[PDB]
Amino acid sequence: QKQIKHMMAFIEQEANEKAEEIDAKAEEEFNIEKGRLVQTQRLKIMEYY
Amino acid sequence: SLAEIVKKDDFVLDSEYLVTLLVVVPKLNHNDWIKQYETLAEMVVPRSSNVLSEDQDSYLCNVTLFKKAVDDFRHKARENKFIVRDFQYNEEEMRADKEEMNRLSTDKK
Amino acid sequence: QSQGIQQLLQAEKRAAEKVSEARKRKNRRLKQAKEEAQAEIEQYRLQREKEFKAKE
Repeated sequence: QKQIKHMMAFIEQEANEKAEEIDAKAEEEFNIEKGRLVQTQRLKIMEYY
Repeated sequence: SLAEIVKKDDFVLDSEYLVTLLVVVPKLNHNDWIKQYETLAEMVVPRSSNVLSEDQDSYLCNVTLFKKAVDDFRHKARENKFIVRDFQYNEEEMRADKEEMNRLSTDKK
Repeated sequence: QSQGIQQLLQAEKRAAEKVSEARKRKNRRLKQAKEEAQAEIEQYRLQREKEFKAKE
C-alpha cells in the first residue's frame, strides 16, 4: 500500500531540508571566518611594517 | 509486568523517526481495532499489528508509527476506548525485574 | 514485521546519510576557507614589502 512510500519520501525530505540547512549554515560561517582571519593578519602585517 | 511477555524483537528500537506502541483492547473490540488500525491516525505503518498477549477481558498488541503521530493516536485510541499502555523496552530493566523479586525473597529468608 | 518497516529503516538510513554528507561538505569547505584567507594575507604582506623596499 502507498503510505510506506509517502513515509520514506517524508523522512528523506526532512533530510533534504536538514542537509540544505547545514550547507547554508556552513556558507554563512565561511563568510565570517575569512573576515576574522584576513583582517587580523592584515592589521598584524601593518603593525609590523 | 510486561517482562513476562515481551521480547527485544517485538519493537522498532533506536530509530530517528519510528516508535512501536503497545495497545490493550477489549476482546469483543478486536475486529473494531483491526478495522481502525489502518486509519486511526496519520503516518502509521500499514498491516503490521501483532498480538503479544491475550486475557479474559482484553488483548495486548503492537502498532508502529511515525513519532509525531503518537498523541493523535493515543487520544483517538481513547476516543475508540482502545487503551495505549505506557511502556518502553529496555532488556536491562526486564532482567532487573526478574532479579529483584528473587533478591527480595532471598533477603526476606 | 511486514517488510514496510525495513524499507522505512532504509529510508531513515538514506535520510541520515544525506545530512551526514552535508556535515562532511562543511568539514571539507572549512579548510578551503582557511586556504583562501591564507592567499589574501600574503598579498597584503607583499604590498607592504614592496612599499617598504621603495621607502628604503
